[PDB]
Amino acid sequence: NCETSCVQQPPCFPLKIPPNDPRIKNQADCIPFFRSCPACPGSNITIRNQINALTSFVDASMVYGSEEPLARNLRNMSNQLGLLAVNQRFQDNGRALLPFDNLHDDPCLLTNRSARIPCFLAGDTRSSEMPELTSMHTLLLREHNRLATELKSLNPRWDGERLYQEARKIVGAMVQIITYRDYLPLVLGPTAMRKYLPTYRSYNDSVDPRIANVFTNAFRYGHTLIQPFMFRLDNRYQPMEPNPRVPLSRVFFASWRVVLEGGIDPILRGLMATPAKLNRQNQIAVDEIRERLFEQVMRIGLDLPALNMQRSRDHGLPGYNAWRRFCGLPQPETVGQLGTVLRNLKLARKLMEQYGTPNNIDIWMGGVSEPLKRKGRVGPLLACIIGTQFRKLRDGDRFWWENEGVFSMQQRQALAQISLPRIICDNTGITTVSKNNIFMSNSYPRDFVNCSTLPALNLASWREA
Amino acid sequence: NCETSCVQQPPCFPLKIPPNDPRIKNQADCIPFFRSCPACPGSNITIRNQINALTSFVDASMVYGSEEPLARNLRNMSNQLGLLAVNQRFQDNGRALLPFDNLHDDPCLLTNRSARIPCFLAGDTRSSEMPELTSMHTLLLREHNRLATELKSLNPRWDGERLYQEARKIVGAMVQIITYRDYLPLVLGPTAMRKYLPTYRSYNDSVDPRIANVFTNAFRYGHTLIQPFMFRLDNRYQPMEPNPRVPLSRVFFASWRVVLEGGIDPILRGLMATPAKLNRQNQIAVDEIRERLFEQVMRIGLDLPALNMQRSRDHGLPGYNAWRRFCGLPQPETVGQLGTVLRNLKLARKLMEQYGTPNNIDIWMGGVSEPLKRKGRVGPLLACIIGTQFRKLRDGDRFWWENEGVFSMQQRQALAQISLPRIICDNTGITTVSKNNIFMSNSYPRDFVNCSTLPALNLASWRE
Amino acid sequence: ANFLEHELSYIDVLLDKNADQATKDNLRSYFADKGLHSIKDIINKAKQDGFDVSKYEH
Amino acid sequence: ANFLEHELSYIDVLLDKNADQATKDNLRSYFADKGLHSIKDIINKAKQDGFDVSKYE
Amino acid sequence: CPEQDKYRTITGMCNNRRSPTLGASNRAFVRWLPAEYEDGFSLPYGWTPGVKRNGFPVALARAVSNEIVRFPTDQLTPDQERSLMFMQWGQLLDHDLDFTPEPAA
Amino acid sequence: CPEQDKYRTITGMCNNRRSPTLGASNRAFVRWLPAEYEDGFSLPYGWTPGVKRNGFPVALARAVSNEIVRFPTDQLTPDQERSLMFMQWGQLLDHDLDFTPEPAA
Ligand SMILES: *[C@@H]1O[C@H](CO[C@@H]2O[C@@H](C)[C@@H](O)[C@@H](O)[C@@H]2O)[C@@H](O[C@@H]2O[C@H](CO)[C@@H](O[C@@H]3O[C@H](CO[C@H]4O[C@H](CO)[C@@H](O)[C@H](O)[C@@H]4O)[C@@H](O)[C@H](O)[C@@H]3O)[C@H](O)[C@H]2NC(C)=O)[C@H](O)[C@H]1NC(C)=O
Ligand SMILES: *[C@@H]1O[C@H](CO[C@@H]2O[C@@H](C)[C@@H](O)[C@@H](O)[C@@H]2O)[C@@H](O[C@@H]2O[C@H](CO)[C@@H](O[C@@H]3O[C@H](CO[C@H]4O[C@H](CO)[C@@H](O)[C@H](O)[C@@H]4O)[C@@H](O)[C@H](O)[C@@H]3O)[C@H](O)[C@H]2NC(C)=O)[C@H](O)[C@H]1NC(C)=O
Ligand code: HEM
Ligand code: HEM
Ligand SMILES: *[C@@H]1O[C@H](CO)[C@@H](O)[C@H](O)[C@H]1NC(C)=O
Ligand SMILES: *[C@@H]1O[C@H](CO)[C@@H](O)[C@H](O)[C@H]1NC(C)=O
Ligand SMILES: *[C@@H]1O[C@H](CO)[C@@H](O)[C@H](O)[C@H]1NC(C)=O
Ligand SMILES: *[C@@H]1O[C@H](CO)[C@@H](O)[C@H](O)[C@H]1NC(C)=O
Ligand SMILES: N#C[Se-]
Ligand SMILES: N#C[Se-]
Ligand SMILES: N#C[Se-]
Ligand SMILES: N#C[Se-]
Ligand SMILES: N#C[Se-]
Ligand SMILES: N#C[Se-]
Ligand SMILES: N#C[Se-]
Ligand SMILES: N#C[Se-]
Ligand SMILES: N#C[Se-]
Ligand SMILES: N#C[Se-]
Ligand SMILES: N#C[Se-]
Ligand SMILES: N#C[Se-]
Ligand SMILES: N#C[Se-]
Ligand SMILES: N#C[Se-]
Ligand SMILES: N#C[Se-]
Ligand SMILES: N#C[Se-]
Ligand SMILES: N#C[Se-]
Ligand SMILES: N#C[Se-]
Ligand SMILES: N#C[Se-]
Ligand SMILES: N#C[Se-]
Ligand SMILES: N#C[Se-]
Ligand SMILES: N#C[Se-]
Ligand SMILES: N#C[Se-]
Ligand SMILES: N#C[Se-]
Ligand SMILES: N#C[Se-]
Ligand SMILES: N#C[Se-]
Ligand SMILES: N#C[Se-]
Ligand SMILES: N#C[Se-]
Ligand SMILES: N#C[Se-]
Ligand SMILES: N#C[Se-]
Ligand SMILES: N#C[Se-]
Ligand SMILES: N#C[Se-]
Ligand SMILES: [Ca+2]
Ligand SMILES: [Ca+2]
Repeated sequence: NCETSCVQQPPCFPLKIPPNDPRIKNQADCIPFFRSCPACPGSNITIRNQINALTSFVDASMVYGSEEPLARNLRNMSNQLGLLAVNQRFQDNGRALLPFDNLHDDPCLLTNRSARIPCFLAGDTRSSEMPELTSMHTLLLREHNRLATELKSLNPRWDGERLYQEARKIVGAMVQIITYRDYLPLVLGPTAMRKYLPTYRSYNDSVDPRIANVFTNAFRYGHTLIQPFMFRLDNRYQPMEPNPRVPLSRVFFASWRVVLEGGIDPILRGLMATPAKLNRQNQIAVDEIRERLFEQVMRIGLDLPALNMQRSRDHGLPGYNAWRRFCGLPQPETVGQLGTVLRNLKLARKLMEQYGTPNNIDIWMGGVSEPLKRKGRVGPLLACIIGTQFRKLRDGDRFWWENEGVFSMQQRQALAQISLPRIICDNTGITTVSKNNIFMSNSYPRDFVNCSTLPALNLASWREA
Repeated sequence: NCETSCVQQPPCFPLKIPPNDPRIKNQADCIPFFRSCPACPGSNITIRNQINALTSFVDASMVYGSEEPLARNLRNMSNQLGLLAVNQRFQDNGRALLPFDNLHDDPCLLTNRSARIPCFLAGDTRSSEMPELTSMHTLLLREHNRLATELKSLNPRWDGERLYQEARKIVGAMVQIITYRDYLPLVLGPTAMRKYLPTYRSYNDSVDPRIANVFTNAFRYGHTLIQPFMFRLDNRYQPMEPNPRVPLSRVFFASWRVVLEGGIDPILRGLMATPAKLNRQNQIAVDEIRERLFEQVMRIGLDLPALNMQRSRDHGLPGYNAWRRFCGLPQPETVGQLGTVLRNLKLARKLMEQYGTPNNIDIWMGGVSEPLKRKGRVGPLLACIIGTQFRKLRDGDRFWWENEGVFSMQQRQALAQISLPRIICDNTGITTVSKNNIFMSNSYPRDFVNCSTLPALNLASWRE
Repeated sequence: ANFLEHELSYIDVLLDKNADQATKDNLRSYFADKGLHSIKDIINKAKQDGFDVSKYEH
Repeated sequence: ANFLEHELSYIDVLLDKNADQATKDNLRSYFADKGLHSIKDIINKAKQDGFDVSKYE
Repeated sequence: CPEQDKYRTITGMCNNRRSPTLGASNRAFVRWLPAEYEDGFSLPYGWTPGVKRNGFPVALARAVSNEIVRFPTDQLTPDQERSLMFMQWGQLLDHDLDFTPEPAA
Repeated sequence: CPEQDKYRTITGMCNNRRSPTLGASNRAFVRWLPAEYEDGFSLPYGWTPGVKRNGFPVALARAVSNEIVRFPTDQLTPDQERSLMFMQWGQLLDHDLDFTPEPAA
């Protein structure tokens, strides 16, 4: 139905095509869209609401899975070493790749037909969507097995269950540290970080840790960071010939590229030594996602920004001004007031031409339109929403890594040494990595150091007598 | 079947009986209880929640109904006078009674069987539950018809629809004014009233006006105010013979008493000139509702306090301390701390004996245990919940009587003269009524005035 | 809807030979909103829900 | 439901004569949670979900 | 929702134009806190014999009523500053605000 | 929920002991504001031809993309102070937090 039909019948909500579209000349066509599953299907009484299929917590559930059967399928159950399952047919210069998934309709197979490389199996279903994503999944798989290995050597009496859990808990903590120490400050900027993420006191069981429906749309700010190519670099950080710069419309679900075009190392180097796209008010999102999203595996190229806005309507999200008010920010009524708020009268004029009032601006569009907080990559609205979400995820998490009783004070001192560059050194053939904060460092060789200069994670306080 | 069985099978959650019960010696018995209807029935995925069948707004929907078919059935459709329907078999010394409802199992018929007087029909289904309530329903019915009549005389061109709506809008405003000017300050006391209900600015469309689940339980603080009798008084405010003091367990669903034992005037006088029960920590709720609730119309006498506590569990309400924290109040962990919070170590010890921690204390039980705010009849916890609810109902109501555009500035000046005593004067045979605030005034003759001393509602600004 | 006792008085108005023509239309329309489309529908509903309608029979 | 390619390696362990008896029972237990109660059930599930199982005779 | 109107609807629908069910009849209550059920999502505390609430036995409602609420009704204290009309307006007001449906027979 | 435990569950169940579904998988999102649907409870804005939102036509999402989002991709501004790894961590992290399911065809 909704993949090939342009008829608007439940559960399909196709995006209609305007006159004089620059790409889709056929106005009878549409962009496919399935409405998100309701929590209470068929109900006349309830106000429709969507479902989160994952654990809201920062617990590396994209590695381990969010359901018990998946979680056991991701494990290596042929021994007691506490390992995650790895690809049995392919390796990456001797290292683990993710196992292959068995999908009824596998999009990855459609990218390179001769190659016949299916999508990967991971804690989350989207691991194959970009090879850059896949590389990060693969990195964390390896880091689990590395930690489990090291702990086995440290504690020979530990069984597979104990090893897996202890490794899992460490990976969880590493995701939390990189997120809150390194990543979020560069999203929010210092003012908003101080405001929304003040110093951790302790676990608070009255903080609701659920993902808010609005966050599912607000946190798509990152679509403005996307670069129209996948960049691959050799061990000298030079272009890996023959295809150093692949258009993104040729990497979506392209699992074969990880397996057959040289593994994760060239992709990770590209991630480290290429800039993100800057979000600017006149350069919101690139045509590889706006015009060609998933065009290799589907009848038509999607528009990710358009999908975001359709999705906010699907989810019943209030418009820009209601979220400004929620956040305690002024609500502009007029084009002139919106000009002040956006520091951009021209963009204000465009938004009012489309929407008629700032009350009706879709949250993503409004969010990403705001000028960026100093040293952040979102404006005040998105910083409020994103900041509030992540505060709830920290303070309402009983297993937050700093919470009394989760780690010993020695394990905490050890975990504070972790960094994403170190993880890359420990699990790839890469010997030169981003310095500093990895998320700011972007230029080889200026921003790079030898792996030997970086402190490893010392697991000695996980020794058990 | 939850009414007869003690088996715990959906949708039944019967209250089990402790050992050494002062009434129910048989531990194999139970107090009946049906779980409230789920919003999403059958669901694995959703967190269960209950349904409000009424409009949250203070809009007199207990007079007019909350669904369109009932609203039509309550109206007099035989003319264009814009009236609510009245009883066609009985009157009260010449005045309107509520029409009778047609229930397939009518509990009111079971009170006095020889009398054969069924339950009344009103905007809300519980109008017959005690005759004092019925009297207030009847008063508002009359007030509507009186207003509709007066407006017809003022505006002869107005059709039935216009008359009904204009009267309805007035009655809505009168319920709002009585509630917020006279009633709620005596619940909350001055400090909490200022805190939770500061002076109205304007309608705010971002204030969610829904009833919160917890308010359905918290607002049952009023069960502590209930007296074990219905009091009836003659026109000299003396006992109305032969039965001036009926036990409550003989008035539940006793619609016949309104019809046949002399109408609403004796009941309203009793309401005006009798004190409420005080909630005290050692005297929380009376045995007429704790032991004999609805015993005339059911296999066993219910326990209204116990129902409240069972109902909060049915609704998945958090316990006392979670609500204290929500409200920004200290959360006592120990029996000593709970003693400080209650000014009552003995009650604290009893609560901890039953519940084990103040985290688990059921919201009603905890709420009504707290000492009362100065000049209020709830403690801080209930004051927060109740005050917060009523602020939302005011500020999130587009038809709030003070909101720009609902009434003219002249209609507002006129409505400000309304009072509940005036409404009683205008729609009963009573000529002497409570002074002051009706809700404080409780002693004849000290607290009473002649009806002629009270300012009427002037409808001149409704002319057209 | 169960038939209501006060709705018996409407059957009287519809039968009052000298009742206003518009007034009868008001009530005809009211019973039609319920799915009662004749006076036979009205009086048979009143029978089943408990009330005596033989007192009207012409 | 679907049999996963890496689970083919477990079929090898269950057939390895020299594989530890505890090791086989932990895999037998894993497949029992998925409704596969013999090695014949495991191999037949792998066949139906698309894998070459001809190497098991 | 009509862009202009003059009177309240009967159901309460359209009072709030941006979210028109808000305060309307036959809708779910809003929750001010997350719900607390025995099973997380459905079963009330006291449903399953032996299941504790937050580390403590669930107290029978009737037991709590017996030990806390019961008093000799001869001890009743009248309120000097409140009429019985004060309780009755509460109940009538309650009946403007909330009725929670149950199944019948 | 066990009274003592050492590791997270897989589902997130029992993280919050008083309300054990909170943050667990396969549960409804929390809403920070009331939902805004064309019909109050279900239908998205833009569903029914001619139905306005708050007195204004609903804009085709693709038109908003065309008029506001599109830009000549070769004029892209690189971010001097962010690596592409900064975007990639965001997507990976998002995949720790939320996946909203849709019906299978
Ligand atoms: C119209 O009314 C709304 C609603 O007002 C609330 O209810 C009424 C009855 C009164 O009690 C008010 O005092 C209430 O605020 C007002 O909007 C609210 O404004 C406040 C102040 O700007 C907003 O509070 C902010 O919220 C930010 C976001 O976090 C909040 O929500 C999260 C998620 O649940 C929660 O974890 C957190 O604790 C916050 O509550 C926060 O960053 C900031 O510090 C501050 O708390 C509030 O969110 C607004 N609510 C809504 C629904 O929009 C309007 O101001 C008012 N306007 C006028 C002119 O009166
Ligand atoms: C543990 O954390 C909770 C929750 O804290 C919130 O979220 C975390 C992530 C932080 O961001 C906090 O800033 C947030 O407040 C704390 O409990 C809360 O405490 C505050 C202050 O005491 C409570 O707020 C009060 O709320 C009263 C009731 O009205 C509120 O709700 C209605 C309806 O939703 C709304 O309309 C109104 O505007 C309010 O939001 C209000 O009368 C009073 O003035 C005050 O605002 C809040 O409600 C509490 N929430 C909960 C879930 O309990 C704890 O204090 C904290 N304890 C620690 C760290 O020890
Ligand atoms: C004569 C006076 C009163 C009663 C008789 C009476 C009885 C009940 C009953 C049976 C319930 C339901 C119990 C259950 O959980 O099954 C009930 C609930 C509510 N009350 Fe009661 N009540 C009388 C008097 C008052 C007064 C004075 C109140 C307030 C000031 C008051 C409040 C309420 C409320 C709000 C409810 C819940 C309503 C709902 O269905 O949502 N009552 N009462
Ligand atoms: C690297 C490439 C990225 C994509 C390709 C991609 C694509 C999507 C798609 C297709 C959706 C669903 C659209 C719809 O509504 O139908 C989507 C949603 C979400 N994004 Fe995407 N995204 C890519 C990259 C990022 C980055 C860098 C993000 C953030 C920093 C980011 C966020 C999100 C989020 C949170 C969602 C919603 C998830 C959910 O289902 O709850 N994405 N993205
Ligand atoms: C399990 O671990 C062993 C030892 O590392 C390895 O040879 C085997 O392939 C693994 N099985 C998986 C990952 O499915
Ligand atoms: C597809 O994969 C094949 C085999 O792995 C490879 O040689 C080829 O260059 C790839 N490119 C195509 C055809 O897109
Ligand atoms: C309708 O009003 C008229 C005039 O007041 C009266 O005679 C009649 O009894 C009323 N009928 C009902 C059902 O209230
Ligand atoms: C029952 O009702 C009749 C009215 O028909 C009345 O005479 C009688 O006194 C009532 N009985 C009681 C118990 O009061
Ligand atoms: N599901 C729907 Se429209
Ligand atoms: N190309 C363009 Se507008
Ligand atoms: N889902 C619900 Se209310
Ligand atoms: N080979 C494999 Se998964
Ligand atoms: N790239 C490819 Se087919
Ligand atoms: N990422 C995705 Se669909
Ligand atoms: N696994 C363990 Se304790
Ligand atoms: N350091 C940290 Se979150
Ligand atoms: N703290 C910071 Se950027
Ligand atoms: N593929 C490429 Se350039
Ligand atoms: N689509 C392709 Se090559
Ligand atoms: N979508 C597809 Se074909
Ligand atoms: N609001 C504003 Se300028
Ligand atoms: N438009 C803009 Se910049
Ligand atoms: N490094 C590895 Se597998
Ligand atoms: N309904 C129930 Se348990
Ligand atoms: N009031 C009652 Se049931
Ligand atoms: N205007 C009217 Se009813
Ligand atoms: N506030 C009042 Se009437
Ligand atoms: N005794 C009396 Se009212
Ligand atoms: N109950 C007491 Se003190
Ligand atoms: N004392 C105390 Se909370
Ligand atoms: N604090 C108190 Se009740
Ligand atoms: N024992 C007691 Se409450
Ligand atoms: N409080 C007193 Se008098
Ligand atoms: N209330 C008093 Se005094
Ligand atoms: N008698 C009557 Se409705
Ligand atoms: N109100 C509540 Se949970
Ligand atoms: N937990 C909840 Se709504
Ligand atoms: N979150 C929301 Se509406
Ligand atoms: N409106 C809502 Se949830
Ligand atoms: N391409 C463009 Se605007
Ligand atoms: Ca997670
Ligand atoms: Ca109402």
